[PDB]
Amino acid sequence: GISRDNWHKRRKTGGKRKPYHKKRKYELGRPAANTKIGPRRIHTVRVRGGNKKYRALRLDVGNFSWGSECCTRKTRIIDVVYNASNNELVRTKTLVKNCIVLIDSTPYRQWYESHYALPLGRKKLTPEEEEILNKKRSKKIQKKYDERKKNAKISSLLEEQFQQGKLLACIASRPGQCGRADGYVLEGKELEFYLRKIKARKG
Amino acid sequence: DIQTERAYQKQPTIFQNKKRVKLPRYYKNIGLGFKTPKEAIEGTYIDKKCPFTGNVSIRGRILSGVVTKMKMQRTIVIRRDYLHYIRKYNRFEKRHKNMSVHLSPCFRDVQIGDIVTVGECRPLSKTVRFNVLKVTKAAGTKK
Amino acid sequence: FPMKQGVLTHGRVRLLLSKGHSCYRPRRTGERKRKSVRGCIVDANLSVLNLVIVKKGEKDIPGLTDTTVPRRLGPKRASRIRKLFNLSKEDDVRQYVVRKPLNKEGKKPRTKAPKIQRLVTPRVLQHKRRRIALKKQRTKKNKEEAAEYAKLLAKRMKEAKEKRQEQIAKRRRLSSL
Amino acid sequence: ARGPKKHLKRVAAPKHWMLDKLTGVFAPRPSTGPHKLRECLPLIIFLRNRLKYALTGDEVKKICMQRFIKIDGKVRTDITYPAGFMDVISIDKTGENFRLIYDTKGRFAVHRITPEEAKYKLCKVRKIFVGTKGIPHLVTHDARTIRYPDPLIKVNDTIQIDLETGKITDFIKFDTGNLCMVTGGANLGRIGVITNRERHPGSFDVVHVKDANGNSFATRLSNIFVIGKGNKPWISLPRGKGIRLTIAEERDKRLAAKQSSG
RNA sequence: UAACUUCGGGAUAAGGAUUGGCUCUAAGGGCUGGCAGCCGACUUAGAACUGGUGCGGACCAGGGGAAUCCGACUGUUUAAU
RNA sequence: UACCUGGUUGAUCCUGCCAGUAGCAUAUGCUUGUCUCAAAGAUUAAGCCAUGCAUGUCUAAGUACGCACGGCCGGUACAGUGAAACUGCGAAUGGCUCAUUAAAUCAGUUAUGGUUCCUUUGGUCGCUCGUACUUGGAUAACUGUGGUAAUUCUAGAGCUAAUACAUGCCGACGGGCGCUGACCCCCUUCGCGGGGGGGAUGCGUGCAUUUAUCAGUGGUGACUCUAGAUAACCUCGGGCCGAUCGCACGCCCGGCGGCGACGACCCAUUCGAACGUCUGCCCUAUCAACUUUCGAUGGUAGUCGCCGUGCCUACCAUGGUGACCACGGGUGACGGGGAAUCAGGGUUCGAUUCCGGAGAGGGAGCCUGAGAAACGGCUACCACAUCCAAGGAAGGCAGCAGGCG
Ligand SMILES: [Mg+2]
Ligand SMILES: [Mg+2]
Ligand SMILES: [Mg+2]
Ligand SMILES: [Mg+2]
Ligand SMILES: [Mg+2]
Ligand SMILES: [Mg+2]
Ligand SMILES: [Mg+2]
Ligand SMILES: [Mg+2]
Ligand SMILES: [Mg+2]
Ligand SMILES: [Mg+2]
Ligand SMILES: [Mg+2]
Ligand SMILES: [Mg+2]
Ligand SMILES: [Mg+2]
Ligand SMILES: [Mg+2]
Ligand SMILES: [Mg+2]
Ligand SMILES: [Mg+2]
Ligand SMILES: [Mg+2]
Ligand SMILES: [Mg+2]
Ligand SMILES: [Mg+2]
Ligand SMILES: [Mg+2]
Ligand SMILES: [Mg+2]
Repeated sequence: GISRDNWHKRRKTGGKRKPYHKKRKYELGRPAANTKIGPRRIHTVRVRGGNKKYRALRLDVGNFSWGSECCTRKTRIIDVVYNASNNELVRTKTLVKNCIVLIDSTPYRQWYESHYALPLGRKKLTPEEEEILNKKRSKKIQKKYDERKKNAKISSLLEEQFQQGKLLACIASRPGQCGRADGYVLEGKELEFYLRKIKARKG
Repeated sequence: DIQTERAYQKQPTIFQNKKRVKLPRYYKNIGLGFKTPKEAIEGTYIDKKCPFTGNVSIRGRILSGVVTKMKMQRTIVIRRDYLHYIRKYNRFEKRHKNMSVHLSPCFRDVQIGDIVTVGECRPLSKTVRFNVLKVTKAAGTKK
Repeated sequence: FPMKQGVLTHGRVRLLLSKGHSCYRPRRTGERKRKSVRGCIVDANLSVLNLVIVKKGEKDIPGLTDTTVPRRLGPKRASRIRKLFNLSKEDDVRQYVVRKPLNKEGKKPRTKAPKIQRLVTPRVLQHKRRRIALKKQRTKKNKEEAAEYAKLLAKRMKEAKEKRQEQIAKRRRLSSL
Repeated sequence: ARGPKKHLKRVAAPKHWMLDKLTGVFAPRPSTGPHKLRECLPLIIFLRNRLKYALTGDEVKKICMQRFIKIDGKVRTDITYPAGFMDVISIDKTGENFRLIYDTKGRFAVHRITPEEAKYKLCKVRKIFVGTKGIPHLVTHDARTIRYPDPLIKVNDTIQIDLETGKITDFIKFDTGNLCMVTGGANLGRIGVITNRERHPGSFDVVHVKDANGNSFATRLSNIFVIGKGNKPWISLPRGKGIRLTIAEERDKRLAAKQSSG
């Protein structure tokens, strides 16, 4: 069927190479996974050596890491906004390695609230939220959260994404072979690089 | 300047997003008594296939050649010259092989006709299996 | 050509059957073979119709319901014997196992009983004890070697300590002199 | 081909087995084990061709399947089990012990040893390796894995293992001066004291070594197997003491022994 | 894309494929103060979907090839055979 | 043993070839007492095949309620042989042939710090903090009813097993270690404040997988190596943590016991395999330019693959090879270790028993499996060909013999 072989194409000089053996089993390819966004569906493929690979066909959740604070939470994927390889792969919503996607802010917003005790985003304050931000707190731990206030300032670019309700992430795992949609949250210079690319693309 | 491609360009190891109130860069010595060029350390380029800054390891044979063409981008072609002995006539016979070599952009001043030292590596592309490890200017050609 | 469920057509068709399919018995492992099969719906072009009675009528039929044939074999797994006779967890099943009668010409009448399987026996408990016993030995061995290495490692780390102190002290001596 | 091979022609067998030509077409292919195919010695060859306890392939099968043969302290019922350097063959019923040691030529010589010498063996380490929880490991030349070794054991050292417990008793550090035995190459079977260690980064290091007669010979480091401090072996050496006598004086002692024997 | 050739031709040689609708994508420029803002005009290429395979849907719009005879060719000629 | 002789002329000395001369294969003719070795349908047809055989397999140790044999001691299941069938493994080795194949194969040399690896050997296998004195329902073998002209074709009914297929806990297990932390206590301070302790509850708490961050046990010439810490994840087409078997048979006050068999995740090992590095091949110029939006040479990001890589996709750049013979063609071309002839050089041969490649009439596509693009496995199409009730079924000798050509 599909072959990943070097004997079927031209030599360095440009001369045609005539094969000496037919297609081999170990020189095989398989159809692309083309992982979409939707309810979870993985098929397993038995591969060489008897091992397993996981074809993620539809995949909706995946855990992403906030590097600046080392907070890795499981998050739901919203949309695919940018892909460096092909503009056709963002018109369709397919997840491949190193494609810029949208993930919701809620798991990270909860962590920041319970770890710094500041409101981020949040342009009424519901009873569960107001109490964690104003709970009866002894002094011995008050200074603990007070010295944690010094580095509680996050990047400006991340702030308006938090009040919008969704972040920009980059997938690092290979979902068509691992079966996962893992990645990290964009920030810093890498964030402004992909923001102007998304902006100028719209025009 | 550096970000001239569609995807963000960065070294995979350096985490550039530490919270603060110059980018540190990854580099290594490749061994075998080869000195890492200075502009690979204070430079700002990136390269997957640079021996001193990418994830390629030097193994196998260490060869040498003379530069012939520099028209491809971050890869050149050198020419190896040697003699081939033929037993019937007891004479030699000049033969040549020219080969594709990945030139890292740290070796920034390279012209046609100088001697470069190339070390075998992982197959980088269809016809490239070697990186440049050092460059020696030809006779004269200093001015 | 046999009829098989699911074809849902009128005549004969060729299908690529495999292991687990009806009307095919593979020879090698993973072998598949095309065979002709007849459709699921019944028509006039066939020889036999296999019919099974799922509910009896009001009057006895001669060839079927008059004669009665028993099950040839009795239960063999320990749990199924309990289910047949509705036994508890404590009374033994070796007493209640159904025993086959053997009677043929020229031989002495005897009776035969199947070996019962999945039965709790003094043998299996001894095996269970042995499995746990090796767990004792394996965890004991790990602690001893860790502790034995730990103090030996200190001694080898100790000699490296003074070896560093003795060279700097003489280098203090060399700098002093 | 389409899978792993399972036969071995006689004329393609290793030369030191000393197999002949006209007995058969096939040679006993060593079973997979701790020693490489070309540097091992199958149990079939040792009992039928060397000791001559048997005559045919079936006779030795009866010998080893009565659990008479114990290799390195364990009973082996494989007629083609590969036994290699320094392995201790122990046939308890006849009261006899062996240790596979190269003689002055390229061959494994039969070497009867005392029962006290048969309780241990020496082995070269190949790897130093840290386990899952900081647990040190080392790998010997015959594929033994043993945990928590002495931290002073390095990659080219040799250790003395007690075959009953498989634990280290003492070790010899690889350094100049120590006695050596060459396990491979053109010089294998020779014995001498290590003289120099010349290292090539990337290539194979060479070891210069001279025997008791002052002859000097080199070899690659992968063929060096230290067998003692200074010039005292930790094992009993075979006849010839690992001194290779050239062809000139080999006949000189061959006939002079003959005219001494008559 | 051939024979042949006065090397200019033969030539639209001969012989094949595609062509709708809809929704998109990319490239191609000005003015003002390697950037930013404000303006645009038509084209080309590619992709997905989709119709009873239907698309230069009417109109417009070269049948072709192999040879022989004569006149080189363009041009002119018996208004009414 | 570094070798010559006849033949152009009326005669001579040359050039020069023709013919003699000696081996070595292939065939053929005539002849043929003994004995030891010994090649043998390669050359033309990798043309076509009747018939028979060439791959099966049980130990004390997976599943015996086939009186098929068989002991008596019964009734506490199974004495013990044991056909059959389920299960496991093997069938990817060997054997045959040389059609394809000209930097391809192959050879010597090196790399995998860029990967898979059944089996063997050695390690790991209460590290995990959460009906077990043993859980479930099917199915062969068997009994019985059948179909077809026909096959190693199978249907419906009745039973019954597992080391087949599934489900699944107790113990170690009593706690530690990280986060929270209600609270409490102590010291200093007028006091806020500052410092030091103990601390309920609750969450996590093994290895393997995937991602991100931090620090820098052991090793390398050189790691983005091995190990460590943190935050999470962990596929229902779920990953391991034993619901298996045999010999003996004892010790305590029902509980403990030895030696094995089998099976399992991972790491090493072995046998390898697969991609690469460098150098090396016959004739031909009446083959001088070749390759490229139908990948040609590179870049970036990915997809696929066991991994590296235009392997493939998208966007880019215009590259790459050649008179030092590229590209194209031919080969009566499988390569090599080798064979014949030989002064010193060489010339010719290598289908042929050892190593490596390829292929099973020609192509193509797959299943199972650690390993196959397998053909004494399957599915198509082409050619050829077999039985037939005319509805259908079956096929692959370049295996051993044997037959036609
Ligand atoms: Mg010569
Ligand atoms: Mg073979
Ligand atoms: Mg014409
Ligand atoms: Mg004419
Ligand atoms: Mg005219
Ligand atoms: Mg007119
Ligand atoms: Mg004349
Ligand atoms: Mg005459
Ligand atoms: Mg002649
Ligand atoms: Mg006679
Ligand atoms: Mg006779
Ligand atoms: Mg031929
Ligand atoms: Mg033939
Ligand atoms: Mg040909
Ligand atoms: Mg050929
Ligand atoms: Mg050959
Ligand atoms: Mg094949
Ligand atoms: Mg044939
Ligand atoms: Mg095939
Ligand atoms: Mg056959
Ligand atoms: Mg075969």
